[PDB]
Amino acid sequence: NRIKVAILFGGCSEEHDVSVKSAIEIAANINKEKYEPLYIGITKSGVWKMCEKPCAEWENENCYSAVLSPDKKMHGLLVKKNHEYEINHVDVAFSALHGKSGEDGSIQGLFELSGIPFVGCDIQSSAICMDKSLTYIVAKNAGIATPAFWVINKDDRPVAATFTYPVFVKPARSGSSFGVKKVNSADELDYAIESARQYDSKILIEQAVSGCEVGCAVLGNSAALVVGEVDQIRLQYGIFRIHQEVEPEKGSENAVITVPADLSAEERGRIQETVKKIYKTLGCRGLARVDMFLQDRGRIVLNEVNTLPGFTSYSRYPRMMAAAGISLPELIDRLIVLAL
Amino acid sequence: NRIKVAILFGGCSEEHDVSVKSAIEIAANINKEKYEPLYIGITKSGVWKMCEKPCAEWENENCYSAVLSPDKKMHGLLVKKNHEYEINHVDVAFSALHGKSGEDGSIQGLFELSGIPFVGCDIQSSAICMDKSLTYIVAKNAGIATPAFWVINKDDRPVAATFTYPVFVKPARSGSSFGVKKVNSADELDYAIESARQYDSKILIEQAVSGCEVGCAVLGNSAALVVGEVDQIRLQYGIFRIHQEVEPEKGSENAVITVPADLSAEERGRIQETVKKIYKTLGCRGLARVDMFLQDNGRIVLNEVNTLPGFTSYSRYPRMMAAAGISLPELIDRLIVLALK
Amino acid sequence: NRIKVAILFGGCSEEHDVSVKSAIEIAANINKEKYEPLYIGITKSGVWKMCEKPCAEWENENCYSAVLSPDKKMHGLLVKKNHEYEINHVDVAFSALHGKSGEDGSIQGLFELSGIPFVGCDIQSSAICMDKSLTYIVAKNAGIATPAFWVINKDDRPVAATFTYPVFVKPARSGSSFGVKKVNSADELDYAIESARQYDSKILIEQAVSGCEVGCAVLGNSAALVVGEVDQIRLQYGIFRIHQEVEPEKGSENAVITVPADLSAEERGRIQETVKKIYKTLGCRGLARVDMFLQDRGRIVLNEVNTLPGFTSYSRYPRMMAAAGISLPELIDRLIVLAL
Amino acid sequence: NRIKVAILFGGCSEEHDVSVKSAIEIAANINKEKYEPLYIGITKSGVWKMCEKPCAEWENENCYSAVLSPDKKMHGLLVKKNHEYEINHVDVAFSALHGKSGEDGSIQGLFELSGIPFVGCDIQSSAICMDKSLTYIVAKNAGIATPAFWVINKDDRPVAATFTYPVFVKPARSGSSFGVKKVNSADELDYAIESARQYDSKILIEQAVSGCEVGCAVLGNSAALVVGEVDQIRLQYGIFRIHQEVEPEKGSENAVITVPADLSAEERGRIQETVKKIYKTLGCRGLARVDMFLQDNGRIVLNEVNTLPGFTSYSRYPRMMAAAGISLPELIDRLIVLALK
Ligand SMILES: Nc1ncnc2c1ncn2[C@@H]1O[C@H](COP(=O)(O)OP(=O)(O)O)[C@@H](O)[C@H]1O
Ligand SMILES: Nc1ncnc2c1ncn2[C@@H]1O[C@H](COP(=O)(O)OP(=O)(O)O)[C@@H](O)[C@H]1O
Ligand SMILES: Nc1ncnc2c1ncn2[C@@H]1O[C@H](COP(=O)(O)OP(=O)(O)O)[C@@H](O)[C@H]1O
Ligand SMILES: Nc1ncnc2c1ncn2[C@@H]1O[C@H](COP(=O)(O)OP(=O)(O)O)[C@@H](O)[C@H]1O
Ligand SMILES: [Mg+2]
Ligand SMILES: [Mg+2]
Ligand SMILES: [Mg+2]
Ligand SMILES: [Mg+2]
Ligand SMILES: [Mg+2]
Ligand SMILES: [Mg+2]
Ligand SMILES: [Mg+2]
Ligand SMILES: [Mg+2]
Repeated sequence: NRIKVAILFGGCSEEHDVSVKSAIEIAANINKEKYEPLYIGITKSGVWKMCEKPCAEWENENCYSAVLSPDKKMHGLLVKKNHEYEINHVDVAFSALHGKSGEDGSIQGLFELSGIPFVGCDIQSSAICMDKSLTYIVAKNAGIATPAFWVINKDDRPVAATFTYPVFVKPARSGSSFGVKKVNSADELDYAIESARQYDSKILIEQAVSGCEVGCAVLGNSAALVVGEVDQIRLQYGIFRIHQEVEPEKGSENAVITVPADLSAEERGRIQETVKKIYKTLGCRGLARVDMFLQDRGRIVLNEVNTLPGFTSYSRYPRMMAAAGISLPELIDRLIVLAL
Repeated sequence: NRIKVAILFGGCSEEHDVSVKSAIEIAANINKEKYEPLYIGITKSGVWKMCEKPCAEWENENCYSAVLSPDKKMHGLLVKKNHEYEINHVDVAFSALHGKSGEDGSIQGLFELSGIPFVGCDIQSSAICMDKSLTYIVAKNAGIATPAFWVINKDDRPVAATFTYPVFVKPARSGSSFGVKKVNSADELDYAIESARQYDSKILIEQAVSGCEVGCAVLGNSAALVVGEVDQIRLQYGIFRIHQEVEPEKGSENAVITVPADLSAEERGRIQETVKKIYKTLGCRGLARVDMFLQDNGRIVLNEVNTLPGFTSYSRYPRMMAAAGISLPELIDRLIVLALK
Repeated sequence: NRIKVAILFGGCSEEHDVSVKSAIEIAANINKEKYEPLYIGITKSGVWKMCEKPCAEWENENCYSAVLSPDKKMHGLLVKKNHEYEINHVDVAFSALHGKSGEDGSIQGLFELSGIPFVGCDIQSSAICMDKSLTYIVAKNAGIATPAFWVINKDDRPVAATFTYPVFVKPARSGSSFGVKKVNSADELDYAIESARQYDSKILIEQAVSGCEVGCAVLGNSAALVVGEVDQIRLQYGIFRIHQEVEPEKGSENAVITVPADLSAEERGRIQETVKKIYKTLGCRGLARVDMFLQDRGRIVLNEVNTLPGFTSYSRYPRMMAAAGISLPELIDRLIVLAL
Repeated sequence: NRIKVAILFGGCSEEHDVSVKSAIEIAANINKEKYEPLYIGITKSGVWKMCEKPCAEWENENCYSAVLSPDKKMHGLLVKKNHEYEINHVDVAFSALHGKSGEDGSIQGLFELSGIPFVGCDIQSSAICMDKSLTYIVAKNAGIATPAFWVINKDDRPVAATFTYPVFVKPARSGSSFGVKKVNSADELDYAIESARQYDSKILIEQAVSGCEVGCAVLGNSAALVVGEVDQIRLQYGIFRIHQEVEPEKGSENAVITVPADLSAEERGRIQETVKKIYKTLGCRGLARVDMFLQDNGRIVLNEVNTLPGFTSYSRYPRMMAAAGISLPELIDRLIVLALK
């Protein structure tokens, strides 16, 4: 008897497509002798459908109305396959949504109502990692260095001449680099601010952090954390934004990612231990990808924490995992077992 | 039409009983000329049902298997009638659940997915106001004083002699004083940790904060805030735990509450302004009740923020609004309108 | 029946005198209705004596040979009051030694053999906090920023022209500022190195950390940490070295200490939480004073951790404690109760 | 005179029995022309006694209530004879205790206080080599590869499925394989955590490291190091746990050890050089046995460092020295002389 895994993807969110790709690789690797996956696509306009498999043409006549119910006795989906909505049991739920709806505690809220065990972070930790400002606040309180930043509310009007350049401008709650800009001088502050506001009514302005990006993929609950190899992004210019590029699977035009990171084993361990505390400080479980800056002084600053990280074929986390000897199938399985 | 309002109540939560009470009031005051209320009760064990009305024994052979769906096109409910689930449209959602599932962003999570407009706080402010230690961290970052506290997680075994008594022990994520206790001596610490551990695997030890409790009912969305009259609780011993008492509608045994509070007009306005700053700093909307301590030194310390406050007939929030001239029919309407904004 | 508290002081150590003063204030505050203190002075040459009370003239005809025994069934002292060594029971041991012999795990080793419960840090955490290098190594591994430093072994010969000034030079294992120097330029590197070597055959050279000194007094075991108010040392020049000054009780000539620190409540909380992790990373218990640097950027660097901190009347820790509402007597009592 | 040497053995430690064995050998090889040995046994329960000699049943109505005192003028022992404690001078101390109290800097702490010269490592290197996780942290900082591991403290409850098997479970601070176990499947994890938890409130989960165990006996103080022949252990299953086996003097059931190891002269020298770097990086002196893993890739990984290695008749350390031409009478003498340096 296969464990019935609802795998949610798509979503009403600008990262919709990254999500569809995350889902296409999960589908292609989960072990189907042990798991019976139910694919729940969420369209961009927020419509829920059960389909056959995730793909770029996932929306099709064969799909049908299927939601996750909040009701604990149903513990499952309400599906319309014939002329009638029927209840189908789910053993466990693995959402692959990214960003809005998916990592911001929203889907976690339904999982919680349903009583259906699920993969990864709970509500409050998804809400804390999603709002970058909220994440710096909890991170500072635990004693984790972070960028200096200013929250720009909807009605605010920062005066540009007051900052020191460069700066980064960005939505408080997006991902995949939607709305992010390196800002080099004052007359571009506004344009950047308005762009970040296409994605959230509240945006942040960060001091630039120097150095390079070092990431750490983490797996587990509180008592025992498994980390993959540390990765490193070096940028020839601009910012990291692989999913915004044309043909991302072909390699980035401005960024080079090395794994393991080209750093001693002492430096890499250090980055991992830092990632573990960030993770514990935020109250994460299951998985998250902890992204950091490694300054030339060698000190580690938090960048952000991505709780439901990309699983695309050119994604950071599965890659960090495979390099530590955990391939995707085994990854998927341990995540599901940790949910159970 | 009238605006269809789904009113959720009960819950898989220890504040279940306070919630049914909260819902009873709301059902008795909402204006049915303007609104068509749809009552969904959730059992203590997570089962959703549409009933005619909130009451002490609301589950009846009348009550509907009925869930609010996360689907945007459905924009409403899946209701079982004739053994088949069908779609019923809803205009706005007003959750009267309290605590677990209700103030911790769980319900808000489903409301967000559904696209139905809903009353009250979003998910992150609900999560931050629900975990008391999260609220202190965020209020502190914004300049609000808070009690000193210690997070005690599930497997911790703190030595009692470490603390300076008295101390308050409590769950991180509960309400209505479930699991709360003033502990005056180390030898009582263990008892209180275990009792709190019934409502959360995580629990707080707090510095006793001196003074009296002054609360403030807040209404509005970002900026335009209305406040009620400040209320004020004096205790003869123990802690405020009115919902836990014998027949609370008849009054408290150890607590007296005054509204407006017996403080100068300038002190009251100052508390209302502190209340306001806490509200914005936490990113609340719709409503909340901001509870504080006024110390002798005149310093205002955050106690906690109750994002979906009780609406029972002896509750603090409706009573503060009412003292400011907004009685329940109206508050309800302001809340729904705010959800519709 | 009073709890019999052996209070050890003095020691074969350059901080001997600070220790005697620490002891004179403990004696003047411990509650004698609850505790029956046994004063064990250790001379500078390492001779053990039981005396009447700690004082600058503690060594006197009335004292007599008294050691702590390693034997668990004795669980006490072997005292020679008459013509014979007799065994006297001890319920608990509070050592007030500082530095060598006392905070370096040495006295903790005897406590451990004896089975007599004792105040504060165990062996490995005293050994780790004592050797500043050892402390930076464990601290880096946990992800705690520290100064950049070089271990100068006995046989090494650093070449001065290679450093960037200023630097601090210091014994790997002393305290009270014995052997410490701010070094401003290269031709003073040696003189400083030789001076630090009067106190340890291994010395360290640290990059200067900018900003000011913020300290945090911590009390407790792992599960629950009580911290006093944060303190701040600002220096008009030179280094902090109050116990090296003439007439220290009269106030320092170069340093001003504020408590609570003149910083927001957010900044102070942050320093406290950082101190808690440093403490947990090092595996401390009972008490320690965690000293940090607060950089103008606002980031917190470790300076050192002092496990058996000064209790003199002008000492940092009791002061941080009293300011948080815990006066010395209550302090002493909770430390002893935590040992028990 | 002969040099008076206090020889401590037994201990309040689970390696108590291995220690008495270690002491038996030493008493049988020390040169009594040069040295006058003074045997202090410590019971399993912490009681100190002077006896005629180390043996399986060394406690006798002959054995002395006798402690090594921390006092510098006494420079030796307080010995009970005629019901009165008296001072006996000692020249040098050689502890043959193993593990708890013996390799964790406890005994070294008393030796430091006493000013008696003593054999072996100081307090901090003993503490760092005793807590395996401490050793990995310090070796790693110095560039030595180490196993990946997880610290599991007393109240932790790790989910087993998290790990990749096989995994090694063990106490942080023990020896002789007490509490160690190769766990090949998650369902065996719990058993192994609990069994390790008998010897330490803190325990380690380690990545299985592949290859064979290659060890190295080190002799000397800072710099001038002598090393024995590299030894090498091949296992047919399970783990090396010779002291735990039936009648180990007769050999192991699952383990074969070869010395010199069956590796090129260049690989052996390289391991000895790695051994040397580990020794200095940890600040050891006197002696230690540095145990490593040689992987197929030829990489050397630290297993652990045994600061006071066993001296039984089937022990690794004496045997490595002996293969290099230094037999026990001599090693003992080199150790004492080093303590006298
Ligand atoms: N403050 C910063 N300092 C340096 N680079 C930054 C900063 N903020 C953003 N970036 C760059 O922009 C990229 C993405 O922004 P990020 O904060 O990670 O948002 P998202 O969740 O959309 O990835 C980072 O990977 C990094 O290259
Ligand atoms: N730290 C504190 N100092 C003083 N009184 C406290 C403190 N914490 C709780 N109390 C008392 O206990 C009551 C209930 O605790 P509270 O923190 O408001 O949690 P909840 O009301 O959500 O259950 C308060 O109303 C007050 O009377
Ligand atoms: N690296 C450093 N950067 C700035 N000041 C330093 C540094 N190291 C030492 N100091 C100064 O010297 C004082 C004492 O040195 P410290 O490392 O604290 O040794 P001790 O244990 O003797 O106090 C500090 O209080 C500080 O003023
Ligand atoms: N991580 C590891 N990888 C491979 N084998 C191990 C590992 N840890 C322990 N072992 C095996 O278990 C034995 C005992 O564990 P060890 O770490 O040497 O502790 P101790 O010997 O102090 O009791 C080793 O000799 C080796 O056979
Ligand atoms: Mg992101
Ligand atoms: Mg990013
Ligand atoms: Mg509450
Ligand atoms: Mg309350
Ligand atoms: Mg010091
Ligand atoms: Mg200092
Ligand atoms: Mg060992
Ligand atoms: Mg071993």
